[PDB]
Amino acid sequence: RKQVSDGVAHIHASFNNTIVTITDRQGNALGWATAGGSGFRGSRKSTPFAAQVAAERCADAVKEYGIKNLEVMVKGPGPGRESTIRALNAAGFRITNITDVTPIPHNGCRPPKKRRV
Amino acid sequence: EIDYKDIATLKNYITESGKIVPSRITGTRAKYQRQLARAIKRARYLSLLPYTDRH
Amino acid sequence: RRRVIGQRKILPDPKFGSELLAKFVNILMVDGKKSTAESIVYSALETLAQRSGKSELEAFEVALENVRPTVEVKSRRVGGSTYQVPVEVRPVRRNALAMRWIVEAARKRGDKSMALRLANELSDAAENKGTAVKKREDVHRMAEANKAFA
Amino acid sequence: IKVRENEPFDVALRRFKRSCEKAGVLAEVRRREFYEKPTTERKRAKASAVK
RNA sequence: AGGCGGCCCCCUGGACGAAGACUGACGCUCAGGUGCGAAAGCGUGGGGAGCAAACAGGAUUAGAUACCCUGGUAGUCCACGCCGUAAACGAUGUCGACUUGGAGGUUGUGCCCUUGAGGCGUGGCUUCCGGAGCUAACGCGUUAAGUCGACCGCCUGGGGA
Repeated sequence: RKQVSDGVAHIHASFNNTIVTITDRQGNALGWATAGGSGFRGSRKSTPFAAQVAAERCADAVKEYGIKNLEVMVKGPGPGRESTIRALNAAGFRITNITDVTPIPHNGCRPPKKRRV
Repeated sequence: EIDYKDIATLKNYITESGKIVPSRITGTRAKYQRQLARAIKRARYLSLLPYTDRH
Repeated sequence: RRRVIGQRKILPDPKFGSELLAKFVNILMVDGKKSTAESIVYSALETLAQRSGKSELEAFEVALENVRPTVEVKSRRVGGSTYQVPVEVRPVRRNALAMRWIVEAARKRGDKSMALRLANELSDAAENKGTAVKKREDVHRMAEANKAFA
Repeated sequence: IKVRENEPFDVALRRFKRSCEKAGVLAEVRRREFYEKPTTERKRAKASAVK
């Protein structure tokens, strides 16, 4: 459509996959990518590593909107919730602020099944 | 002063995550901490606080 | 469970004091005979000087550097089924593998005179085609996929 | 959860992990424990001066 | 007892206190009786977002009418009744009095500049350790499995039941 030079980057992390979607203030997506859709399967799809590729695949789909400065919003408990922030900061962007919608730690879920020392 | 229904008093007993603080900084002499921790939850229903910071 | 054993420096060459050449004869040694390597040593560099050999300051040390191993792996485990991981090799290993890669690439098909089969490979060691390069890229296409969960 | 702090870079150092509470170095847990030790060692015994 | 939980205003049994007053053994337990439900189920109609026996499919395996994954009915909820069973567990039947200790709470009431992060008394509760006592040994320990008494039920090797 027409460039806007401002928006929000939403990182939504599940125990199997990670979604990276950039939105405008009118309440819609500009660009989306996922850790699975970045060519990852099984125990690789559920990594913080596959989420770092999703930032550069979202950067390839938001190209039309003229955005260089954006703020971050983190969602979900999954393993991709931290690793991809600094990778998006390396994809041709500047991060103005960081926020999250994390509950306080009482829900538990997914013991690590890996090392750990 | 001396009551929980004033936000400039109330904000001294809670965090930037909506949580209640330890007794060591409430001035309750460790004897009214139980009642103050309930008065802070009562402030949510008096339109002074949101029910959780994440919403 | 810790090997790491001793310390072994080996001897240099008797004619110029070379450390690389005195090691390269230990790759061409077969049946415990070093004489067969001394028929290939200097003669490959002098046969390169019949086709393309320009400058000899390092002899063949830069052909062994244009030959570039990168796709070495190890196996990681916590029980039965294992997980492959790539490894960043030391220059002493990178050199030891490059010395086999080129003499095994020169042995790939049967022909006359190993000094001449190696000179044909050293004339290629300025552009590196087919042998010692086409298998590398076909396994390097997993080199980051085998880092994902460490 | 905090950690909203705007560093564009991953740091090559430990700053908040494995050294303060819930193990290691402080508040150690499991990895073999001893139960006669608290009913054996009560007062020093050494440190004045070994040298 | 089972268990009880967002807040706000109600309806309401019990318990605890201080000064007085009025009773004058009114104290304990109880054969057979007479009564409480966590969850799931039923009797009758409503209500139906999660979720979920069954149902309906997929995967796995040589097989899988199971695990696991994807959909999903009864049910969960409300009224008027039924079911009366549980780790109902603190594996500790029920009434009182008697008893060297340590450490931490909950709530009345008396006297004090509370000139004390309250203090010293006096009442009712309540938690983690620990010594005398108990005991096959584990476990109990002033809220005892201790100590001295009152009362009601059951057991006598297990399989078979």
